[PDB]
Amino acid sequence: ARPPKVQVYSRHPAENGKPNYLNCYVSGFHPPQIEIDLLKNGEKMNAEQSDLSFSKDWSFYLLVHTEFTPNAVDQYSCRVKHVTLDKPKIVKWDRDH
Amino acid sequence: ARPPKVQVYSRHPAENGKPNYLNCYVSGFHPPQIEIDLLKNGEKMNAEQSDLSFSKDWSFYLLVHTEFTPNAVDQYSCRVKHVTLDKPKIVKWDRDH
Amino acid sequence: ALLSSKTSV
Amino acid sequence: ALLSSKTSV
Amino acid sequence: MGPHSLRYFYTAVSRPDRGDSRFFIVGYVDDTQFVRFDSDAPNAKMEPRAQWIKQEGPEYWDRETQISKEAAQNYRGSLNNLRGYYNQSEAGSHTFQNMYGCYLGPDGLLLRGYHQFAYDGADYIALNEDLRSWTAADMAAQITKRKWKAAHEAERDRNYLQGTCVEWLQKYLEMGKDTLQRAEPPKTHVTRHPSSDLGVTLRCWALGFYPKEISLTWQREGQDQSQDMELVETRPSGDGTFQKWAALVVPPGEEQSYTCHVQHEGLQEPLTLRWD
Amino acid sequence: MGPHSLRYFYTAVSRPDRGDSRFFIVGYVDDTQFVRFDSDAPNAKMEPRAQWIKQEGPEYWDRETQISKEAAQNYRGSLNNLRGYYNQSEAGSHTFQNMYGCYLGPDGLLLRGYHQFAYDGADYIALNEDLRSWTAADMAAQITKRKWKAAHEAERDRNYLQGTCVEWLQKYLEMGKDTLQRAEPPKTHVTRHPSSDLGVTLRCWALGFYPKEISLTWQREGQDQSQDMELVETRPSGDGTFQKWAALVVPPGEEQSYTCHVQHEGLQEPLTLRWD
Repeated sequence: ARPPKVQVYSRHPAENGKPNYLNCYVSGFHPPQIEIDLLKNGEKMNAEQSDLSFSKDWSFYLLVHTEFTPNAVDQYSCRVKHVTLDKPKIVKWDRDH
Repeated sequence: ARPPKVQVYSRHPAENGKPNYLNCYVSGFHPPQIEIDLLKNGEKMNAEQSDLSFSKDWSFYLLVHTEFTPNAVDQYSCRVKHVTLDKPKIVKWDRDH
Repeated sequence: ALLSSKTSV
Repeated sequence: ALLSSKTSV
Repeated sequence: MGPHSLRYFYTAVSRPDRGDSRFFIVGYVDDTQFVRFDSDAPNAKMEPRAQWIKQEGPEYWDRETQISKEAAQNYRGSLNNLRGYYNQSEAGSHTFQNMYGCYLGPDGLLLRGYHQFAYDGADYIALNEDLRSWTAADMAAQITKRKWKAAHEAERDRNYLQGTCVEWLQKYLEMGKDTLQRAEPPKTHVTRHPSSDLGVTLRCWALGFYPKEISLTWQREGQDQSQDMELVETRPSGDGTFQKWAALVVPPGEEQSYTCHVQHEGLQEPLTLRWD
Repeated sequence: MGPHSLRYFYTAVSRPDRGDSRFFIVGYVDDTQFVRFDSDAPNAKMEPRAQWIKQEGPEYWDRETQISKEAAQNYRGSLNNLRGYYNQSEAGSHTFQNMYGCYLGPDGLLLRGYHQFAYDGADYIALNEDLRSWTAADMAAQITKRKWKAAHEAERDRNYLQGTCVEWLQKYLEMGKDTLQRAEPPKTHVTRHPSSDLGVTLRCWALGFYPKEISLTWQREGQDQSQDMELVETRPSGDGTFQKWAALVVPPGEEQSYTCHVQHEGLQEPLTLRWD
């Protein structure tokens, strides 16, 4: 049983008021069942999720993504829950990472 | 005026009594005039030298090479002389480098 | 083009 | 194929 | 200039509480996904996932969909058997995975062929490289190894790998040459963030690059210190391309003395970058 | 899959004590040399330096040799002028270099074109990227910049770069596709040398690889420390291929916990190696 890694980042360099895409890449987990949500101020965003697939070490990976618009104040995050994690795991978007 | 770097190594992994090739790669120098000799126990070997050429930073490079046979005792080196160096520069072959 | 397997483990 | 230059600096 | 690969990834999942299983297929040419299948979908079909495959006709689509649907079932059977071999619990969910495909030499022949399986994330059985024996990870696989040994299906498998898969790989490459056969060099830049009044972070950015592999090193005056740099795992862009960065803390005012070096198939020449 | 380049390197050297100059040309497709010229050679000709170019006829060879011989002379003139511009000493040897060529997108067009010059190892003048202005590094180059500005030879140059050089690059690629268009993956292994009773050196070796670019990192348990590894500069093999290593000292008995990672165009997939 493997917990999942999570990186949260925008497809392009993040420029206030320009349209972008926000990704949440969740990888290295087992088993395959999992819930990933994107949030804009704690609020579940309507997002796309890629076809379940996996790496050479059998660990699964997934990309959850949606169009967004960063601005000065909007706060975004990715929330993940998996049987390996007692509690939900949250990572914060920040435009420098 | 730039002094030259020198690496001395065999084309293949060095196995006693098998035939190999011994290279001496001399790079990063200016100006272009230079004397490179391969030695087998201080004794100048008959070797080939590649067509003078140079890198993006205008520094020249050259490969001086010859067929050889390492064994337990044979000792080989590359000797280089250039206007930048008061004295001749010698690097020793060793089969682990 | 998919491989076709007729046999289970 | 070589470039041909007819002019010196 | 480089080897190419055709590669599929099967995932089978049992839902005993449900009493049923779910089956996935995804196909890749190199790093590019082109097909998927999901058994929960109401009228389940094998479905395009890149523009270029869509230039294939229904007869392609019927064939693959046919076979994907047989696969769902043999795989569902496998899960049941696996429980039997393992004397597995009635109510516990289990996972079965198969990945296979082709590497292609510029010599027009199969460099390497792989077929491998895992059960609950642990290796179960694999076709060997000569494509004529299996390695069994345990006793339950020995069974399979005897069972497949008799069926002679490594015959079936080497033939597909050395023929059919190699054959379709090449056809896919022609169909999607404008994308599959072009490296896309990364757009790069360097940012600056003050991790400390006296501790400035430089992050070297590489975005938009296909295919996936890349090299990002940081140097000062021809000196390399990746013992120090923070590197992220290569992550996809969302649009078929990838993204990576590598970052380090430098003493304030010493920024100019750091050079980030970037190597990639798409690049004309490796590019070193300084802050500015 | 990758950009390709055609590239020449001119070196002119004056021998005032001799009272004459020597002229060299070498040509490269990507990392592969294919031609050379030397003016000291008695009946000097442009000469094959790879097997595949030899499948070109005498008319090729006459043309290039003709032009190489004109070049010797214009270049000899340049050295004299350079002395005049610089009011250079009568008895002192001087060096003049030109490098130019073509990068080729998989889009069949010139990605980038470069023509550049240096005098005594220092930049003198260069064609810019739009291939329609020069950058002059000093006052003596301004002169040249005015002189070439009038002759309009950036016209001459953009045309060759965007036409002729791109054109021959492609022809060279077909002629030598069995070599120029195949990546050769490195043969790799790990050695062990006791740099200290309690300080063991591991050296990760990569040999036989074309083309030149490569990535060698060392990791322990997904941890990278190039701040520590000794890396050699990529060096040629002698036979058209290259060689590199990267080495580190590890605590004795901890060998298995180190993994050398290797990335290269020729590789099926990146390969990580442990001692054994």
